[PDB]
Amino acid sequence: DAPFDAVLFDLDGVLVESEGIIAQVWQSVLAERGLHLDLTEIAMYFTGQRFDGVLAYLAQQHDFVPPPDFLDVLETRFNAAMTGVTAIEGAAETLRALRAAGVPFAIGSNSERGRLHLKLRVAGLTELAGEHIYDPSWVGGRGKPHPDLYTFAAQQLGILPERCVVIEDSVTGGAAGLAAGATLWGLLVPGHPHPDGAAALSRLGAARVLTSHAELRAALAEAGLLTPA
Ligand SMILES: [Cl-]
Ligand SMILES: [Cl-]
Ligand SMILES: [Cl-]
Ligand SMILES: [Mg+2]
Repeated sequence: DAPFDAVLFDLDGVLVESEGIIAQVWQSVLAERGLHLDLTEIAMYFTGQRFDGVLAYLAQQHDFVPPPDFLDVLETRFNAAMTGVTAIEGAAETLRALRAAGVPFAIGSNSERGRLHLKLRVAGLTELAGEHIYDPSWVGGRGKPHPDLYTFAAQQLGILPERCVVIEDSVTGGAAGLAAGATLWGLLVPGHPHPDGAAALSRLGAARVLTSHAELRAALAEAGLLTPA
């Protein structure tokens, strides 16, 4: 009984750390303008939100309306900041282990193509991540939670999606993996923000919810993909 042929990876929160970096930018730019919010609130409510929706949040929850230069200063600083994206601990080790064992894998991300590649570059993961790196431009813009990216990535590997395991840290991405017919394993490495938590991923239908790359590697071995410690 060997359930999987291949692994499909999310990028943000799973292979690279960028949402923590984004949260810190929000935090410092607001702080400079009077408002001091904690990193957990900013990650929870600012990330992946449209600028006008962040403004609405600030006005409703914090009675706060930012100065005229808010939009210009955040863009400067979100720019300067993408260069500091870093590899999730143990991510390179997982990619290295899968390459050594000849297990096919792909990356699916909603990031614009150049930003996807920039993040793998700055995180030192380009060579490990390989050829199968897919953003929504490959599927006509139909990104997660649509299953399209993962269906396509499986197809590019020549593996049936039902025989893939998807490694994700959000409902948006986990949903895309389940809707493609894959098995979902949530990965929530602590000390980095994720858009959703363990209970939401399990209720969504994650078969398990892992908390480190070391844990992931053990699970992949139980599943017959890697060699057990
Ligand atoms: Cl790493
Ligand atoms: Cl994504
Ligand atoms: Cl991503
Ligand atoms: Mg993610």
